[PDB]
Amino acid sequence: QVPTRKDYGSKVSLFSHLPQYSRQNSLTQFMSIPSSVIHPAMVRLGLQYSQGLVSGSNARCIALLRALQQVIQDYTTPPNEELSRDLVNKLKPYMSFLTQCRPLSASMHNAIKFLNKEITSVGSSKREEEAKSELRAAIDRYVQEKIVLAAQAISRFAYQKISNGDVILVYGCSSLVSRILQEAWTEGRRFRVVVVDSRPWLEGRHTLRSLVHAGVPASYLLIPAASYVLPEVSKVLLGAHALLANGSVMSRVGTAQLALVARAHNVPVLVCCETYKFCERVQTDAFVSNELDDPDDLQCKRGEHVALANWQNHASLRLLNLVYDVTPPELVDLVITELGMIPCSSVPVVLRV
Amino acid sequence: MDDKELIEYFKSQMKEDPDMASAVAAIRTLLEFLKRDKGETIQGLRANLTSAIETLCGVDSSVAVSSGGELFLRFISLASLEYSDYSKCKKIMIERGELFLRRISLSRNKIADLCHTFIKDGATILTHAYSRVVLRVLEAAVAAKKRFSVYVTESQPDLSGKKMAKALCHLNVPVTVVLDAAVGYIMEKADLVIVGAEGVVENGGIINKIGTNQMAVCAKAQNKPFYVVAESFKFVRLFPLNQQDVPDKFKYKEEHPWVDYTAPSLITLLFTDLGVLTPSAVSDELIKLYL
Amino acid sequence: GSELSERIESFVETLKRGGGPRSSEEMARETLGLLRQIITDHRWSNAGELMELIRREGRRMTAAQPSETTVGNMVRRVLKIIREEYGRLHGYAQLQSNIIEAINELLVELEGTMENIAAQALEHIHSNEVIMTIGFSRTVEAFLKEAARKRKFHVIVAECAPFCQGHEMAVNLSKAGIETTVMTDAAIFAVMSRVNKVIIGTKTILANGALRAVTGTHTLALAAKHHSTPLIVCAPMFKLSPQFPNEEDSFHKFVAPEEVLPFTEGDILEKVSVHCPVFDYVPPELITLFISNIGGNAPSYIYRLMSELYHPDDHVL
Amino acid sequence: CRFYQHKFPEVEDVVMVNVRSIAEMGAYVSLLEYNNIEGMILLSELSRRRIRSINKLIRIGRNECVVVIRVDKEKGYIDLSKRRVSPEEAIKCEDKFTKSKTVYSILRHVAEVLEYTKDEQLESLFQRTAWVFDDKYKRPGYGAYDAFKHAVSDPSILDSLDLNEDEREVLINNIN
Repeated sequence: QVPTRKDYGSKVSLFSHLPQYSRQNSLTQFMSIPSSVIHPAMVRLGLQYSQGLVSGSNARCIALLRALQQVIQDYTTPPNEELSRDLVNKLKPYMSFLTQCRPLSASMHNAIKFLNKEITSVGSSKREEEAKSELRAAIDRYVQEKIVLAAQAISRFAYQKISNGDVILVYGCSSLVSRILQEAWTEGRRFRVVVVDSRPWLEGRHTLRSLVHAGVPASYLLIPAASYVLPEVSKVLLGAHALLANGSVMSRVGTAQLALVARAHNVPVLVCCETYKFCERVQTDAFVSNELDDPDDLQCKRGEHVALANWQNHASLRLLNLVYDVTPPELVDLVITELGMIPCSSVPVVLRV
Repeated sequence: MDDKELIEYFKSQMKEDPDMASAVAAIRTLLEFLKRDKGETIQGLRANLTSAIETLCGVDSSVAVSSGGELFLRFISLASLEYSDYSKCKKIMIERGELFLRRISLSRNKIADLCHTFIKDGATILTHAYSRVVLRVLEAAVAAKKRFSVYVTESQPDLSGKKMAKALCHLNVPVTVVLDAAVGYIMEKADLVIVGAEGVVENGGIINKIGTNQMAVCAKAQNKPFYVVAESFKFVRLFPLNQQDVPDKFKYKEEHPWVDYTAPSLITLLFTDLGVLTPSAVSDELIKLYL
Repeated sequence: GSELSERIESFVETLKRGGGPRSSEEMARETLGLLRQIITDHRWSNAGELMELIRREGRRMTAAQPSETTVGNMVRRVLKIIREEYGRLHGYAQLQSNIIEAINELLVELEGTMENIAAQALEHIHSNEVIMTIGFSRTVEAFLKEAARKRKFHVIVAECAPFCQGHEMAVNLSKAGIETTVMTDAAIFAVMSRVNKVIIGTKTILANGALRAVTGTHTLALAAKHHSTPLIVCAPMFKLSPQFPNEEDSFHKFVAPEEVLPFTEGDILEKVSVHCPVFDYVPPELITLFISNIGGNAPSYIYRLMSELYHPDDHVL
Repeated sequence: CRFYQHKFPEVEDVVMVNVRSIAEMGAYVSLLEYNNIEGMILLSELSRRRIRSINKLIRIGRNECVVVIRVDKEKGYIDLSKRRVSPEEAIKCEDKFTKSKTVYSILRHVAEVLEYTKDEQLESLFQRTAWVFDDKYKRPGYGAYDAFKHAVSDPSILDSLDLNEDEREVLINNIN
């Protein structure tokens, strides 16, 4: 089937059960060149998941759905097989390939679960190509009316909670918040923005540029100085990777601590998320479900010396950097979604049904 | 027809009786307006109701009346119409309105016999304002023969808490009209807090007379319980995050507000005619009540 | 016919005093057996008549020992089921057998809630950890020696004082190689700084997550609100009740004062008004995460579940 | 322009409307059967179950059939529905909608060769030409379509009421 990627050196004692992956030793070194054992769309999409060319959540979900559509409408039926079975069996190894390449988010898992429900929902009364086009149009209509129309409704809602004068705090390359701002700024409301980024995957700069190029006065500053600007900040507008069952909004590694000092200075947090980033497992602390991207990139060029050149030759040393933290539902005060505005401790009683 | 007598009839009814709350008089005025509609449409009524609501939001600004109008206009169009001749619609809609106003009327009685089991006999009710629902809660808490001392803060913007104190000691309860500035003091000896409610925002904390929020946090200071009683039609879909976020048509009516917001992390339980709710449940039942 | 009444009286009596059925599973199970017996071996024209009858018998069964509501919530759920079947057959002929098959479904689910919780366990624990419980519930010991056969954590159980009940667990779990440490309840806080999470049982989950557990846990809920270590409440879904916390505080179970101050003490028992409650109330806000045979949940989902199972009208039972 | 020379739509008629908003008591959407009428398709019982409708702004734009359950054009009141229509009326309404689309497109592209001074010129030209043709075809709505479809045989079908040279020019240019 598919080989397995190596572990990159020492993990954290508490996080041994999680993978210490590496974004250099890509799997595609040892596959079939004119990919047949693997689809071309899957080898390509995984290969560009390992090269970071897809970062956000909506971005990963859309890239996944596009590559899966390219798999679908380039697939013929083996002898005497109903689509509902052979297709999902064809799908499983590709999803395992992706999960081997870059551990899937909640958006990828939501899309995969929906796509399994759809592949199995196709019938025997429908011919091959007609029902294949049906599933194709189903993927398309979902990826439209549950993410893009979603974000537009999120804008129509959030526009209410941005009055004239109040600055706003955000975090990193969460596409939804940039759209919220560049959509509620044209309609008149005026404000500022205080983007906040971290290391070494510095990713506030993306929303920074997308805010500069929209006429919105920004101001960028690393998160070990967030405690500074929180006096002024009147709303925090976090991008919410994945809601959870209890209400604990999992998001990027800063979101939690940011909401912490935010509630400390008593500024009302607002995480923005859509009604499909709701993988309904639960995760009490921040450790029972995370990842670990290539940690060997934390280092920084400092004059002539980089303090971690020989990362490994210091045995008892180990590095890490999570890629997901979690805000418990005490801190957060808004879940803006296409259902309206719901308090964070009431995520499940309205998103389970 | 027009406000020229609609508003006058509204004021006359709402001021015929103090136990008659405000927004229920608003509902009754909307109903009599329907009973004097003289028109042929439904759309024009989905607009004329909003017209009456916007001429009602001036004579009264309390969240009560906006909630009543919006929720009533919502629920009235719930039993699928499939219009016949703009008359079957009339009968079924006035029937829905009659049923809704009767639900409204018995809301207070239901919340009365649902609340009275919470004053642990020999305790200290600490109310905050003349509030018909808290009044007819304490009445059914002394009718079931418990005993309790009641501290009614005075609500400085208008010394009306004294009205609650008088009408309450009319029922032979040990009343003590504290200084509304002293809600940091008597909170050492308040076994529970029963504040009247004038509308609930989504997340659970409520809009209430100015001196509520402080009292609210004082509760959470000294780990006392904080109990509210929101009549059934006191739900609105705002969602403030700080006392300035609430609409300006609500607060005012030098610079000093009249109502303000108690965050939900302070309220321990809510008592509505929809039962007993931890605030998350009021978010849920507000979404699924407006529908 | 009279066999009905005799097993009713046997049940009521062994309820008032009888130690055992031990696991609340077993209490609910024999309750369900008695429910089946009542609901097949009696006379009723309409279904509402059976609603009224079983309401009477449940009222007696609960007002017998109101300190235990597993039987009460079982009665309320059975009343929900009769409401369901009457609604289905109204919008009368053989609905009896429909009742019985739904009850058999309920019972086969009940018989496996423990393994549901077991399978859900391992997604919350990982090695190099220390976990703290209190008292003794069969659910928690299943949980722990289930998660034990994959990895070896360090459990710290705090023996309750009114009964060294936790002691038993600390023996049982010591029979899975699980690093059990027994501490005296008083010393909870003394080690509360090195307990990564707590796993507490219950005997009720009131209608706002305000569980009511074995005594010596409100202190645990507060010492884990303090350190912000989380409360895994391992409460099988059938332990709920639509009752709310502030109700007349005949709420604990005031066991005989011989547990605390033995009778052989002496004269000082003239005016020493000893006390002994075995149920500590716990408030919602301290409760972090509920487990149940459905999955994981938040103390705000409990009202959804209560409006789900027990038809909100029969809370008065 | 106004695709029908009648004052208001017909009683128990069938029109196609573009769902725009999702209001409280009914979707306040717009159609064109009487120069962009504004109807309120009343939300039903299990249709009001949109309380959990993913992106309740759905139907932001889409065509859908609606029958005029009640009407009073004294000020522009129309109350539609969505459960009184069936695939027969649905197919017929699709037919009438396609016909109105083609007719309006042809007529607008034709009168576009004149750059009318004001909308009153559009109304007068439409009235005269299309209304005369449809009334001669002994059917309201089924007249201009049949006329523009028979103009594929001889563009002087109704040359007795000869409208103008630019009309026949553009018509035989980009219709037949």
